[PDB]
Amino acid sequence: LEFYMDYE
Amino acid sequence: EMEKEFEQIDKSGSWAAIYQDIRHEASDFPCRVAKLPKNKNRNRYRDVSPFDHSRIKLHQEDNDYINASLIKMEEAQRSYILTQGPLPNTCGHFWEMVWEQKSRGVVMLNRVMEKGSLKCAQYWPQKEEKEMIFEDTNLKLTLISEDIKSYYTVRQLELENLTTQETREILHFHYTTWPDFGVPESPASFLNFLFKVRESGSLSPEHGPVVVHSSAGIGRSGTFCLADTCLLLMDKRKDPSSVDIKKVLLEMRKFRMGLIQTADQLRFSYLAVIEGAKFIMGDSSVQDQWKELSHED
Ligand SMILES: [Mg+2]
Repeated sequence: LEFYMDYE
Repeated sequence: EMEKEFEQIDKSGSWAAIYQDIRHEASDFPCRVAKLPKNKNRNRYRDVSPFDHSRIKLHQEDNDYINASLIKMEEAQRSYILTQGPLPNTCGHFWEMVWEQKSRGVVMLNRVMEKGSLKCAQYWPQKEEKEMIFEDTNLKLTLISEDIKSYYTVRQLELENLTTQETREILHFHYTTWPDFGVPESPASFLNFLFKVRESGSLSPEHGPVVVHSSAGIGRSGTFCLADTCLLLMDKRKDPSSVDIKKVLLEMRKFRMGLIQTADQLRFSYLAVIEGAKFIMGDSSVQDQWKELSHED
């Protein structure tokens, strides 16, 4: 799945 | 006054807090159509979807879905369509939208390849002699000319509806030096670019809404639109200092999620509007200054 935002 | 608000925020080190407050206050609307399993291959990112109420519908019975939103600014009397960078399989849909919505200009704020990763398909021709045909939507696209400057490029494209044989000139304004999740090199370079788009007539109410995109169509895209709408309001209102950029951004976010992706992009938006206001408030000499300061090739 591709995500634009940062979740790290 | 925006200069006073800017300093108040900057001096207290409150950019992250102000930005997070806007995120918290932002609208939450359903994106049911974007999430339908059949639309999976039409979305570049799982975390960036258009709200159902403001999504742009393609004029086809097959599947009218495209990850694009109509940002309708009532008081400013300007509308924008913000969309993701087209995917290899949605390039035909993208141009179908441009045609159906009667757009005159397309504003691209990202690069096809960023940080060694693909962020947008090559949806327009790179060479005059190699035109593109989008079979699914029956559209032909030809590069007519391009003017390459140091940090942006303007292209003239001819879009033809192969069904009706009619053609239209589309202006492509490509900002080539704006990093993802980053900011323009300076308010000057950004404004020089924005006013070029304005002077082209592409944002005129006589045309359909300009199509603005980045990779996701929310970060750099939101920055561009926020600055433009704020300047529109400052030129329209009796008291330009009554324009609250935070409220304008929240209004825009009623139409598409996540506009403006970082605190620094928000900070930059303030700087861009403050600087651009110098032109709106008379003193049109600043326009030539941004031109010179941009060092556009
Ligand atoms: Mg449904």
